[PDB]
Amino acid sequence: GITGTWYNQLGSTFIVTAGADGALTGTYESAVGNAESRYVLTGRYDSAPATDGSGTALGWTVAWKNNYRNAHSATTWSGQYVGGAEARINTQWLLTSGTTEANAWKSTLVGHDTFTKV
Amino acid sequence: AGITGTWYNQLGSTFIVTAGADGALTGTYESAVGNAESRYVLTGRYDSAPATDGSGTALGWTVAWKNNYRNAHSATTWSGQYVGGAEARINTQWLLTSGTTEANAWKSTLVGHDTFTKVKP
Amino acid sequence: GITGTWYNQLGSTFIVTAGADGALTGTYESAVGNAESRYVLTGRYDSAPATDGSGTALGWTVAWKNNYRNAHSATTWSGQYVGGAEARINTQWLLTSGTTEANAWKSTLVGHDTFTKV
Amino acid sequence: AGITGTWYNQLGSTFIVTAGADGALTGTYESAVGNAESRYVLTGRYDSAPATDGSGTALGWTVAWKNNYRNAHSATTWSGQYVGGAEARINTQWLLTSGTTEANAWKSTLVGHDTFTKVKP
Ligand SMILES: O=C(O)CCC[C@@H]1SC[C@@H]2NC(=O)N[C@@H]21
Ligand SMILES: O=C(O)CCC[C@@H]1SC[C@@H]2NC(=O)N[C@@H]21
Ligand SMILES: O=C(O)CCC[C@@H]1SC[C@@H]2NC(=O)N[C@@H]21
Ligand SMILES: O=C(O)CCC[C@@H]1SC[C@@H]2NC(=O)N[C@@H]21
Repeated sequence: GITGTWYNQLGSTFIVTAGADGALTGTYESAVGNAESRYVLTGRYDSAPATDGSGTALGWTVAWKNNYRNAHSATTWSGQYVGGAEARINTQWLLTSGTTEANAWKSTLVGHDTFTKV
Repeated sequence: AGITGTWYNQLGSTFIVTAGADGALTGTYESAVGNAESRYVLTGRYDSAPATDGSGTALGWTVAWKNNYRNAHSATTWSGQYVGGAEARINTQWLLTSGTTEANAWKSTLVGHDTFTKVKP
Repeated sequence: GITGTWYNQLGSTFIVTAGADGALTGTYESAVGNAESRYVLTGRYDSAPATDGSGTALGWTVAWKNNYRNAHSATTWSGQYVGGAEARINTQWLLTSGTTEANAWKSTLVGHDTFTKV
Repeated sequence: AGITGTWYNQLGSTFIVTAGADGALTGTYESAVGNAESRYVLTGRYDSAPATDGSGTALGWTVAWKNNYRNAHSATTWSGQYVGGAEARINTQWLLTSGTTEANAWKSTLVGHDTFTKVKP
């Protein structure tokens, strides 16, 4: 279910492969920010979720550096997968930028992305 | 190189990591607190080409709390930066999400911050 | 514009009064959690926003204690007001619970609420 | 009572506050960093009836960065707890939102954490 191509409210493209062992692998393409084309991503997820109606926790990282640019920063998405007729992945993220110790106080942005397969 | 090694945070948790030349991070994490025991696999990414100034190196990693002994049905992601030198440090802020029913979703995510100190290998 | 009765995706009721000086005052009633009836709230907002198309930053707090219960915790909402045909207040919150120093690591929840007048 | 007084965080910022018996917090804040100068009004709320155990006192306050000298078109909210005793502390986590256009909304909110130390009044 998790495996596939997903899109968030901003129009970004998330392409993941979920291994049976609990690994997440794929590429991420952002529709906004100091970025172009695809970026490697790696993460983990609960490969044995609860039997009740709970979602399956997951999380991945993306360092914003590839062959075209280096924004000198990383983003981590933490959230949960909810299956069904209209599957979705609701997350919250932390975008940290490399900074001098003097600007460390304003180095981390926080947001929330919702991904669907549409 | 700098990032690679054994680190510990203020909680007494252990962070063993290796930085690949492609910007990949792999290793194991051991939490001193929470519903967890033994080692859990971790995977992340970092800026393999930081600015040559006094800036830190942005990085991040995830850890799904499930191994061959326990499953907490949750995942934590650490987002922060590495700061080298004599006293190398990794200052991070994290998000720990628990799997929940639709009704309890609003209280599924905890937020915190850990500071890691590296041990002379 | 900010003044009025708002509702979030959870069904909670937010009733605010925005003073000309930049003060926020009102009551908050949550549809979920260890809470019942109304709770006092106080906050601040930019009473002189930018002339471009920017939203107006705002933020308020609610200690979860009233005549009926005391959940021993506080919530702060930080976000921005966007006027127009369909006004809304998009926010992100931090819910801190009073805890022993040993549980301090898991004392703060983080989320995001969207309020509309519907 | 405990909370009331002058406090400072690791950045060198000043936090003057008074705790009302109704659970209200009022005072002024002075930031050591950012687009700010002089004092800004603050308002918050706290648990005026904490648990008699070793628990902390939950509290929170907002500060819109606008006074008679500057307007940064932003607001910060601090959420945390007070911990009394010999060395009283206020450990918090904050959210600073900037007013932005619809297009830049995604990068409107910064997240951090401040620790406040009280000064013997
Ligand atoms: O400036 C950069 O480094 C690019 C930031 C991209 C960010 S990550 C969180 C948000 N979600 C998304 O799909 N794109 C933006
Ligand atoms: O899932 C659980 O119950 C274990 C949570 C462990 C958490 S992750 C953030 C925090 N840092 C750490 O070293 N340990 C705790
Ligand atoms: O258990 C409690 O203290 C009540 C928590 C209520 C929380 S505040 C963030 C979320 N938004 C809302 O409208 N209700 C919930
Ligand atoms: O709006 C601005 O540019 C000023 C931001 C000041 C921020 S609020 C969180 C942080 N703590 C503090 O004492 N100062 C900074």
